[PDB]
Amino acid sequence: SKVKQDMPPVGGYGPIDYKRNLPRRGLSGYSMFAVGIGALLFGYW
Amino acid sequence: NLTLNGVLRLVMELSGEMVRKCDPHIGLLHRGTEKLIEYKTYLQALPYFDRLDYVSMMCNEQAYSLAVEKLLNIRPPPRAQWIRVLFGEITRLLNHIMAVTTHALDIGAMTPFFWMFEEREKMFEFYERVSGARMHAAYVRPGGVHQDLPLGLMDDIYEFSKNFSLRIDELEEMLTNNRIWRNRTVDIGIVTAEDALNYGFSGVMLRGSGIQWDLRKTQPYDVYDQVEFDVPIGSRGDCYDRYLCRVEEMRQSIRIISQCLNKMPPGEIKVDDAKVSPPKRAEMKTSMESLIHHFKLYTEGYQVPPGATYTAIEAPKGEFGVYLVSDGSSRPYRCKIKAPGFAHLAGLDKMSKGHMLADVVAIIGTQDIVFGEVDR
Amino acid sequence: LHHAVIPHGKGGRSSVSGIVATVFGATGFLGRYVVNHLGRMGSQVIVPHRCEPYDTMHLRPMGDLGQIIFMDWNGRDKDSIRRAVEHSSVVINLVGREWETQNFDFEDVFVKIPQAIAQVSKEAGVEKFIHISHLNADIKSSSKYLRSKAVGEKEVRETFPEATIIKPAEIFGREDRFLNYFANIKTVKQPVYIVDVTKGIINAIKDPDARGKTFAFVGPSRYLLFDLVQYVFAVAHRPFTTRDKVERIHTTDKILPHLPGLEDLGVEATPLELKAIEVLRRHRTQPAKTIP
Amino acid sequence: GSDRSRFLEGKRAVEDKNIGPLVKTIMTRCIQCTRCIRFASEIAGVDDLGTTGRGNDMQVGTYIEKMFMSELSGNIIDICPVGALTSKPYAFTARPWETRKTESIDVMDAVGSNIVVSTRTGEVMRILPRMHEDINEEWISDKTR
Amino acid sequence: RPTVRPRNDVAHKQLSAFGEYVAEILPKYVQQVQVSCFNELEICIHPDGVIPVLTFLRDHSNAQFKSLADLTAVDIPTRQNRFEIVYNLLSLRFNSRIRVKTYTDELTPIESSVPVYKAANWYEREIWDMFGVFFANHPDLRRILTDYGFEGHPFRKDFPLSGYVELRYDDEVKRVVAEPVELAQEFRKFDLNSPWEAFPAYRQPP
Amino acid sequence: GVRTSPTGEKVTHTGQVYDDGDYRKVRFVGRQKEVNENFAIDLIAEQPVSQVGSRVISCDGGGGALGHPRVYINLDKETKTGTCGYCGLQFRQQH
Amino acid sequence: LKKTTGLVGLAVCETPHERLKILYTKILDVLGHIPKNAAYRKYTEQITNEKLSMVKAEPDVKKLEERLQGGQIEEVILQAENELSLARKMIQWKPWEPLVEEPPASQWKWPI
Amino acid sequence: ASATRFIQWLRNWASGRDLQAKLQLRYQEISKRTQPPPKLPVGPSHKLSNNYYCTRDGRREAMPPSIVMSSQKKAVSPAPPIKRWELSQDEPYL
Amino acid sequence: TYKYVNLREPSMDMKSVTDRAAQTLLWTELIRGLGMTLSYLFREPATINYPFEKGPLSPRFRGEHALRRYPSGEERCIACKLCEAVCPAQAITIEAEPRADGSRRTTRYDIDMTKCIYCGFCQEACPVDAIVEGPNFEFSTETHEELLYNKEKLLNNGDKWEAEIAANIQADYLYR
Amino acid sequence: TSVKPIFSRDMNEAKRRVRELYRAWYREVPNTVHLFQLDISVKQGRDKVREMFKKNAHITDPRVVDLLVIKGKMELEETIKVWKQRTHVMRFFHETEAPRPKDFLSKFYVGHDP
Amino acid sequence: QLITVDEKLDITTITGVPEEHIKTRKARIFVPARNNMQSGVNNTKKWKMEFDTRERWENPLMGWASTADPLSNLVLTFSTKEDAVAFAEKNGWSYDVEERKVPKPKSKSYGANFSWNKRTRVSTK
Ligand SMILES: CCCCCCCCCCCCCCCCCC(=O)OC[C@H](COP(=O)(O)OCCN)OC(=O)CCCCCCCCCCCCCCCCC
Ligand SMILES: NC(=O)C1=CN([C@@H]2O[C@H](COP(=O)(O)OP(=O)(O)OC[C@H]3O[C@@H](n4cnc5c(N)ncnc54)[C@H](OP(=O)(O)O)[C@@H]3O)[C@@H](O)[C@H]2O)C=CC1
Ligand code: SF4
Ligand code: SF4
Ligand code: SF4
Ligand code: SF4
Ligand SMILES: [K+]
Ligand SMILES: [Zn+2]
Repeated sequence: SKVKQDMPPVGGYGPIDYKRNLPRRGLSGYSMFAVGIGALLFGYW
Repeated sequence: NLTLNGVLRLVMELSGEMVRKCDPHIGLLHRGTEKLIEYKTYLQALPYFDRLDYVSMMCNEQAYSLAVEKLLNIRPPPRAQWIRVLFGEITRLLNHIMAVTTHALDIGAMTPFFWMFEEREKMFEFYERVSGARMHAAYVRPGGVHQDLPLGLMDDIYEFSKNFSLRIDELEEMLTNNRIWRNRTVDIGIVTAEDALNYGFSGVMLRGSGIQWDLRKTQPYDVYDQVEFDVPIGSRGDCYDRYLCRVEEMRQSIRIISQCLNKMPPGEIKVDDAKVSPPKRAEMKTSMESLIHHFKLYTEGYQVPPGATYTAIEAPKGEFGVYLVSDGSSRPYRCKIKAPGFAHLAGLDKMSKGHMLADVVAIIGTQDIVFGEVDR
Repeated sequence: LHHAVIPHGKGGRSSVSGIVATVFGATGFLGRYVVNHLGRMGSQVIVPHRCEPYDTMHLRPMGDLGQIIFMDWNGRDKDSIRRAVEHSSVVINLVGREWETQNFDFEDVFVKIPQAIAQVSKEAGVEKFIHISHLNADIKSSSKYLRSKAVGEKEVRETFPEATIIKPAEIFGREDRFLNYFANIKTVKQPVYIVDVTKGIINAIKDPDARGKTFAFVGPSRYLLFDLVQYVFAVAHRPFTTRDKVERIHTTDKILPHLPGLEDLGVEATPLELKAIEVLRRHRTQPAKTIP
Repeated sequence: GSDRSRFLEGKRAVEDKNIGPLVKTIMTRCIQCTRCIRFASEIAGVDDLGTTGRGNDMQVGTYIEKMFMSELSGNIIDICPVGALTSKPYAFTARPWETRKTESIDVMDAVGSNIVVSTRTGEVMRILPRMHEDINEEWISDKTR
Repeated sequence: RPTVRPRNDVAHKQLSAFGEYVAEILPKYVQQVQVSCFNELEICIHPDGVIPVLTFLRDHSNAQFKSLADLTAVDIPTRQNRFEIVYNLLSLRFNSRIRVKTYTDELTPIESSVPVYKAANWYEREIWDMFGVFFANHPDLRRILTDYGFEGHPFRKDFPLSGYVELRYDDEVKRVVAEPVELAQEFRKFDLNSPWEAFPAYRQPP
Repeated sequence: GVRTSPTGEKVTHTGQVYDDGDYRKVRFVGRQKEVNENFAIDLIAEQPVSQVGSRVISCDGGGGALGHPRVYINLDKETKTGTCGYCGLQFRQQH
Repeated sequence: LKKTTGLVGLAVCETPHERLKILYTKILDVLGHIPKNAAYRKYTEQITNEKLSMVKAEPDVKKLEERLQGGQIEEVILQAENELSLARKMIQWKPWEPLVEEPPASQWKWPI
Repeated sequence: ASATRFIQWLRNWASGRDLQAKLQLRYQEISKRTQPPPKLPVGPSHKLSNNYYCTRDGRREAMPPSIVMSSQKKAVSPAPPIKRWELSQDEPYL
Repeated sequence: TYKYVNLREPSMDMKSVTDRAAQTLLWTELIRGLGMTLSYLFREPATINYPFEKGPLSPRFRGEHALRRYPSGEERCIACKLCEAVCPAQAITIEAEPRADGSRRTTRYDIDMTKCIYCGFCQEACPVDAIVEGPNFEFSTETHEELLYNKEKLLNNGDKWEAEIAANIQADYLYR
Repeated sequence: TSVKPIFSRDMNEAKRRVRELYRAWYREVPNTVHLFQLDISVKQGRDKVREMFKKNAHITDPRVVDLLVIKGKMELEETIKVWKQRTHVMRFFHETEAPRPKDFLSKFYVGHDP
Repeated sequence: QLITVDEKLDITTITGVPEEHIKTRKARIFVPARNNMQSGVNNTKKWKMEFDTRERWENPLMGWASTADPLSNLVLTFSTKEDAVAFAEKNGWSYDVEERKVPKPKSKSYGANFSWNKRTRVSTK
């Protein structure tokens, strides 16, 4: 009968990621300081 | 100067916080492997290599198999070569996970060890499925590999590979930009390019310092010349850059594994030369020649033409090689094992000059020391 | 000799000494040394024990694989004694307590139990029997400990006439209740070293002329109890218990010239001065005057 | 030789001959080299061994039932290149790679035949001749063996 | 031919040519140069040439063997000089390897190569420990692998596989003690060599 | 075919048993002597002789590649049966 | 001028051309003290002169590196220093002299 | 896979990743633990003719070392100088 | 081909300098690390409920040794000693003689399970599938002596486990 | 008969190194007995040192003497720097090895060894 | 510089071998006899050195063969008898040397199987 052994599927496997993926999150430094200082000024008031 | 006193005995001289001298005392795991190998046939000596760098089992097997195949003047069949590169890179993932996360755990960051050791457990399943052992597979042998992959294994390697880069990302989120991690590793254990060469360093200990060298590129073996991948290079030669190189090498290993899965060819898995590789069991039980050769390979073993070879691979920890001397019989005359960690640990004293006691832990971690191979 | 018990090897751990010994009381002070010397030369040792197996663990490394065998036993159960001795060529009795308990008085540990071991050993055909008595054993002693030792010493000699009876003085050593006893706080004492007593016991097993004899194991020097206790405090670097125990410590060590001693078994007695620091070093946080 | 077979047929099978209590015969293993026949006729001076039949069915033996009992008979075990003739006392007890060889002398007579004493794990397993051209050239007597 | 390792004649010639190159430049020390059929270049030198030959191979512009891959020894008792000292070097510039071999006996020191390669430090300690070869002018020659106080050099062919002493804990002295080795099962020596010659190409003239 | 000795110790299929004076049987006191009760010598004897119609038969022990190396057994003698050297099955040429 | 050599410990050279001319000239000066018919002198002069010619005949550093095939120009300078250091040692060792001693007869025979 | 929608959103937002696409735990996508039997191929020496061992015997083609000089012109290097590596175009810099 | 892991020049524009200042003072990257461990808190753990649940294994698994029989009950082992010869640890000790019925059988078959490296070479070398490494891995003992297997113990293991062993051999023999 | 020396060029120079080593060992014994808390006397420690030197008294090869001193210095370094533990120091005294018989009859009784 | 040393080469004091296993042993230097079960002569080319056989006893637990001889398995190989003798000398082992046994040349002749008047005529083939 026909040879049968472990092989990849016809057409191969789907693509595999490997590259580093660390997405960008958060606000700029300006906004972060603005929120912090705004919180301080509300607290003082 | 206050003097303090696998497993390691470090004798250190400290002036306050600074290490003034570091004298490693090893041999606590010396088991006379090289002498034992002289009383074994070439096949009988193979399992010893699983137990050297016992985190990179099939890479040690590959190094020994390549050395014997060189003296035998034979070559393994192409499918065996692709399997060997496939499991060589899976083994590099096993080592780099162990190296990075235990390096992290030793300095307080204990959580990545747990996430990544669930991945190690799934790779242990790939070893167990091809060889029946989770670690000391004795799978890669002179002539090729012991058995063909079971049906459905490659599909499961694809499934594991498809998700792994996300696990690396989670590891990087915990360490790469962490100011505490950087404080423990940046500018720690700086080694110059010329010092690294003269001290006999290899692998990431070289590339962390900018030296552009990787045996898989410069002196390729098996089918490494047929796969594409990049060599990560450091710029500062410190612990942080060697950490980044190891993380990037894991990513490139997944890149290579992807090509191995797609380019796996059909055919036999061990050299079709029954004077070297044993015949199939069905042949052994029907053919007179096959039974004779099975009988002789499993008692006397194959004779290896007299000669000597130094053979090296790019193991996960660095250049791993054997100087294998054949006297013409079926037992090796001498087997010297070149462990990359031997030279690396010999340079701990040089690397730790001007550093503090807690940095010595980081420097030992960045060298990636397993005392199975250091002591042999 | 049955083929299984012909000696072989060079007298090491993997050798075959040809001795098959049942050691009653092996989990005590003297027992741990006796079992060690038996297992050193590759003897088969049967260890009947009354205590938890956890408390016999220190004996396991003393012999090669299979050489130390453990059994349950009860001092009052003769069937459990028969199980332990019916394959042995020598039986050693080290059973004893320095105090009495609600369940076992001195007449039990030193008369009833030794007599039962001796009787069952006689019935089972055991060739050799070694029984530990005491130098100061005496039916008129003020100590109920020493009176029982005399009664039992006589019953063993009657029950198993060929028994080798050994009468040690106070034994000192790392786990003793002698030097340690003073360190934890009229009379002349002649204490003997634990290793000397052990070697005497081992050489009695081998010596055929030791059968049917009674030995007194004593140290090389005699000391006044006051001078000894003074020396203990000096060695322990320290500024210088039941009623029955106090009587024993104040009983002068008998001088029995007619009995053979350690020199009749090829054993040189170890002076206290050589070994005292070994025992007393852990107690730290001028040799004693000897009677001529 | 080559490392594989291309023989696709069925194999010959031959019945066994009883030639005494010393030499076991499994004659399907015989390769028809005729060493035993020549040794028996030339060295032992006994013409009881020969070939019967012809072609592929040619068989080595005595034709009739007969014991090959000679003071030198045990030597046909050594010269037979295959396991067709084997030592009956030695059967199944050891493999060659595991025995230790002690070169020694025979004392069963006054010829002083040179021998090898095969031992394993402290036990004597068999006796083999040791070549000494001026004594026993490479033979021993059945008593020595 | 699928099962036979292919030859590489280009590398064989290059290494042969460099072998002559080295031997022309250092005739004072080079005794033999050979290239194996799998293309490894071996320089055999007089032991006096260790420092000059290694320094030349490290520093010369057509050599630049900057990396000491390994340094080991082989014990061959039949030789007058039983110990063969083997240096395996790597040249990154020329992507090439070379092996340098010399010899010594029990009583003849070899010059330490720590001045050429700092990597040699521990390798020479290992050769001292396992083979008993003394290296002169070593910054710190002492055992590295064996237990403290260990007697003998285990990797010598005449050192027994299981050694002479074995350890155990002894309760009487309350410490680990060393005693002459006895084995419950002796190691079973196997005689595996076939009495028929395997490789005619290596037959030694009689 | 397990039997006990006069001491009551079971004899193994290899004929092993400690004799009366052997101290080594103390190892079994309070425990047991491991003995396999399925004696192969008796189990093979229970198999019937196979009647075949040729001078030579082959045996591979059954199961093809899961048995033993295939051997050919000569059945020329009517005095006894042909026995497989590997598995012990017996064969007889019919009439 | 490049920002870094890429190799830890190997600093950039501001004037590589003049540094190499000084070193190659120094090497040729030292090689003059070696006997004319020593292979080390003949070969080392040959390669040194080949590199010196390329240095004088190419003013652009990266074009020069492509011709020297020695990696970064700072690596070529270091290699020149290594050769100069070796040449001085060769004068003391005098390896051009005959073989000091023959080996024993079977010293290099393998297998035994 | 059994996490509620809210918990999936929570741990996705906390990690910054779509964790549900690449779960660490394996479910039905793995290979069945029972597979059809294989039928493995045979090597190139499985021939009935033109297959004499002396034509495919690697061990017997090994030779003793070639002796280029024994104790019985342009300069050369052991090999041509190694070529400069090229920067990756997949991702030159992390 | 190579890539640089850490060769980047931080931007010095004021917007970027302030971004790094906010990270230094507000600990933003430390907060990001907290999110990752938080996301794991709400992930399903990978733990299995041993001994009620078991880690998956393959038919090739190398566990406790056993000696097998033919379907008739005859031992498969013929005392060929190939297993003993190949054993890398010399863990196998065999003695043999003709059985009462003349069969070639062992009288001793010991495996020192504390010498064995569980490599499976013995079952590769066996020509009759007599010695196998079975699927059992839960046979830890309280004494060293209990791990010194003799033939009776190994035959009992074969009778105990044959049902599973045969099915595992059935699933993998076409790869051998 | 020309050979490469180790350190000494003749037995007179070799003997000077021996005496320096003996002096170093002799002076170190009191410290060793104290630091390692040995149960031997200083006299016993020095008697052992003298015994070890004496068994090598017959050597006439300066190279062999050189190696004996080299090994003696390494042994002293391990002791002085406390690389050895108490077990290593006490291995010179064979405290658990029962004396082997020496006369012919005693060796005849116990076994076959000469 | 080279010094002059005239004493016999002796390394017994620096090899670490215990005294009992130098002075009481007896090394045998010989060429192994051909295994008479086979015609191959390749195992008769080199000289060997083995030591005197010493006691093996049955282990009480398993019946395994125990030993206390550390040299029981030690077998060295030498190219010549002189090399083997030299190695034994410097190690202090007393030894016996057995001269190599060579099979002497035979006079073989197929035609003698059919002699007209001599006894070499064979009665069968
Ligand atoms: C109108 C004008 C009003 C005037 C007032 C205006 C004031 C507002 C502006 C001030 C804002 C300052 C913020 C103060 C917080 C402390 C900042 C700080 O100290 O950070 C620096 C410190 C070290 O940073 P480093 O990277 O090592 O470099 C600096 C040295 N070269 O970094 C660190 O401390 C790292 C800490 C390491 C420990 C990490 C573990 C904690 C991580 C999670 C913490 C979550 C926060 C907890 C919240 C409190 C809960 C109650
Ligand atoms: N040590 C000395 O100074 C001297 C001692 N002797 C005698 O030497 C022998 C041993 O001395 P030593 O070893 O110091 O005594 P220990 O008390 O140290 O050990 C006594 C042993 O007897 C066993 N034992 C006690 N009572 C019983 C019981 N009722 N049933 C069963 N077993 C029991 C104990 O077992 P468990 O652990 O289960 O309690 C223990 O193993 C004793 O007979 C003692 O009288 C004689 C002269 C001097
Ligand atoms: S010697 Fe053996 S193989 Fe040759 S003919 Fe006689 S029985 Fe057959
Ligand atoms: S060992 Fe030799 S004689 Fe016996 S079956 Fe195999 S090839 Fe035939
Ligand atoms: S598994 Fe390996 S080590 Fe264990 S008995 Fe089998 S061959 Fe020997
Ligand atoms: S188990 Fe198999 S390999 Fe081992 S002796 Fe028995 S038949 Fe031979
Ligand atoms: K034969
Ligand atoms: Zn069959």
